[PDB]
Amino acid sequence: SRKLILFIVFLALLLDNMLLTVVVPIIPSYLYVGLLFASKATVQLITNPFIGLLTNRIGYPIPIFAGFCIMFVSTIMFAFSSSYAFLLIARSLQGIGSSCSSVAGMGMLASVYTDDEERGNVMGIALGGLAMGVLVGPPFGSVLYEFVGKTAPFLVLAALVLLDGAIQLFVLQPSRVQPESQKGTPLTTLLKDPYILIAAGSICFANMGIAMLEPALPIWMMETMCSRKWQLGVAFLPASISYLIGTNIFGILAHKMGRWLCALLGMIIVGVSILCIPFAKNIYGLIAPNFGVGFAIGMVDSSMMPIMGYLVDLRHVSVYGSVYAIADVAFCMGYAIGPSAGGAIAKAIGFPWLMTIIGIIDILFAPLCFFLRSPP
Ligand SMILES: C[n+]1ccc(-c2ccccc2)cc1
Repeated sequence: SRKLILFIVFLALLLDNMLLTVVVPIIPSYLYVGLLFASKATVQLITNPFIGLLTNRIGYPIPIFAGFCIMFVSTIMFAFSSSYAFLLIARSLQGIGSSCSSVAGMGMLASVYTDDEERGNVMGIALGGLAMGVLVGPPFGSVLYEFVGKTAPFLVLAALVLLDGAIQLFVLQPSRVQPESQKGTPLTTLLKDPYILIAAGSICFANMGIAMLEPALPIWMMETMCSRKWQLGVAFLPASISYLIGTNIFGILAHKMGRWLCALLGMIIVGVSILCIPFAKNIYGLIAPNFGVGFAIGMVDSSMMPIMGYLVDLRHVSVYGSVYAIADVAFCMGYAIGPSAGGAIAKAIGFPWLMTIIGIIDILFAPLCFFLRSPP
């Protein structure tokens, strides 16, 4: 019964992303900044190779259990810490624990579900845990912040974090270090492969699109359309709901459609949607492009996550910690320098021109995905 491992990875991703999306609106309010926001992604980017090597020395369960212990301490510190230095330390600890959870859980899903289609299906659900977490983070945080108090959301998360830990002690039960069998291809060998580079680049550019869109779209809104406070929250809501739907459907569906074709169509759709965003004049005109952006990024992510495991299964040694380190690096590159570069370029040349540049880059990189098809 490997469904318990799937449940634990689903819950770990869900709770990690709930914490990630809950800490966002509260802290500026609690403190009343870019380095604090980017510290999690930077630390995760730095420690991804080390976790990729460590899971090959001691196994997956011990790094996964430590992810809960660091997550529990990070959650407890988040509840009581009121200093910027301690918030930064907690954020970086969350980065280390999220690196452990992401890399080791994706590796254990890939090593437990070795089927090519079941792997896509179960990473569809697991990434759907991430989508559900990003969906219900802000609402849960806001309601429990208004009703009970500032530290109430952190304590409830801490209770389920402990409960995930009890199942983790019951079945993961990592009493002792057990070494893996075979040595993975060095990271340098992995980084010379052009197709792994193309897959990572597609993930990086598609995700950097949304990473620079999400904090810069309201900046355009308050100056052009003068939207009210709730409209900003509801404007990006179709993106999140469509990301949930796209992840859950396309984890199942992209194998039949074709992962290369699904990625290419997602790249074109996100490029055209980003190109059409500057033409919109009101929220009803933004419902369709945001839905398309989220839908297409769901296609791309749910099609390129299993392809990273497929690439090493085809070309290299089948150890997944180190290649999912690269896959997570692709995300962290977009999510680390995203807001800063987006703001800088928007101030320099303009927001519509920035989005046109993103669309052109996406559209021109889309033909590169043609090489990802299987030779037969
Ligand atoms: C890794 N990853 C995190 C978040 C998203 C996301 C998707 C839609 C809306 C907001 C965030 C996508 C991928």
